[PDB]
Amino acid sequence: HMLTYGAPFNFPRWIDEHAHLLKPPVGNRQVWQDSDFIVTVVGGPNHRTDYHDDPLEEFFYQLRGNAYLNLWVDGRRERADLKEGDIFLLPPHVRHSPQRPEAGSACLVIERQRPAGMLDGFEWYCDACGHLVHRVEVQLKSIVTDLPPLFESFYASEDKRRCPHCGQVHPGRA
Amino acid sequence: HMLTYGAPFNFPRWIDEHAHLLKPPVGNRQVWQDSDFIVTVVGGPNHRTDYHDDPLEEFFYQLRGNAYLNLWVDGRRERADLKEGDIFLLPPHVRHSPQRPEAGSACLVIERQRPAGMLDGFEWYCDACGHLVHRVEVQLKSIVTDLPPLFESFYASEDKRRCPHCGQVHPGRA
Ligand SMILES: N=C(C(=O)O)/C(=C\C=C/O)C(=O)O
Ligand SMILES: N=C(C(=O)O)/C(=C\C=C/O)C(=O)O
Ligand SMILES: [Fe+2]
Ligand SMILES: [Fe+2]
Ligand SMILES: [Fe+2]
Ligand SMILES: [Fe+2]
Repeated sequence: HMLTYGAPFNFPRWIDEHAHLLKPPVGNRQVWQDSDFIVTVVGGPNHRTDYHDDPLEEFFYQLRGNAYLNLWVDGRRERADLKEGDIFLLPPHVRHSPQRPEAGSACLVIERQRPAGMLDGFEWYCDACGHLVHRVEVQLKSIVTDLPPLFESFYASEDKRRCPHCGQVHPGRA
Repeated sequence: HMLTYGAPFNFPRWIDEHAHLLKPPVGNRQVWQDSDFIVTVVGGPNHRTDYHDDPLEEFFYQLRGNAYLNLWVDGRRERADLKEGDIFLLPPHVRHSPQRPEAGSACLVIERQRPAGMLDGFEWYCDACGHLVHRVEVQLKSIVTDLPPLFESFYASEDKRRCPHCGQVHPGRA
């Protein structure tokens, strides 16, 4: 019986201290390692084109600045704003694409470790017809070791970007 | 695919609005119902004598005011302060007794639904010899429907309060 994750510590100060990691190139920072609760602060600017299909819930608390989530709810493209001060609970499998335009912003995001055999999805959809263009499923163990080469190989492949329904080649990075 | 838990909403304002529930007699308020993430704000004043043995992690973010956790770490009685602004990740099964002396305080506490057969513990220890006095295990489904009658029946029973090791009868409520 030990405090495997250390003592309590001041959160605004920790965010301040890691501001240089809460901006490009990265923009993520996991707070504690090897815990069941995956607790992360997400900065900005970042925009992305992928949608996440998380088989478990995600919790958001927009501490500083504003962000928004592009979503598919009920087959329609829908946007949930994370204004500063907002909290939000995302149910499993709602496809979501976080957009974080502001520098200096910071969002508490809490998730759980996925059990073996429970897989995450990353999807791109066609700007033109809305059809699914590409999905990869991954056994997520480390958000920053598993995810870059996924996105990267979608961007690298016109065939992965080619819409099966209208032939439009998804743009890729932006 | 729907936002089963609604849209994002301003958290400081929600805390303000429910301040009358974040004070005795209760002092708890779960944010969303029937979710895997059990997300709750805990107010004050509250003191309590029981220790919780949670088979899963708990996450704390002391948003307003100050609190502390009485703990058993490594067999010794240890205190972790939750100063305002502190966050903290508690590993499974560390016994903890939250003390919340300040009125107006507010602590984000996040836990997961326990699977069937994974049981919570509530323990009292002897002021005089430190030995365990009483433990109840419960299949926790609702923090406010399962817990009061537990504590209440410990307070009601001198035999449950009687230390098996030194005979001292635990004081009960305070
Ligand atoms: N919602 C997520 C996620 O990846 O699951 C996130 C980015 C990474 C860290 O949580 C974000 O930008 O909000
Ligand atoms: N740590 C808990 C818990 O019961 O598990 C809590 C009280 C109730 C709601 O979380 C608290 O006062 O901090
Ligand atoms: Fe996600
Ligand atoms: Fe298309
Ligand atoms: Fe607890
Ligand atoms: Fe005793």
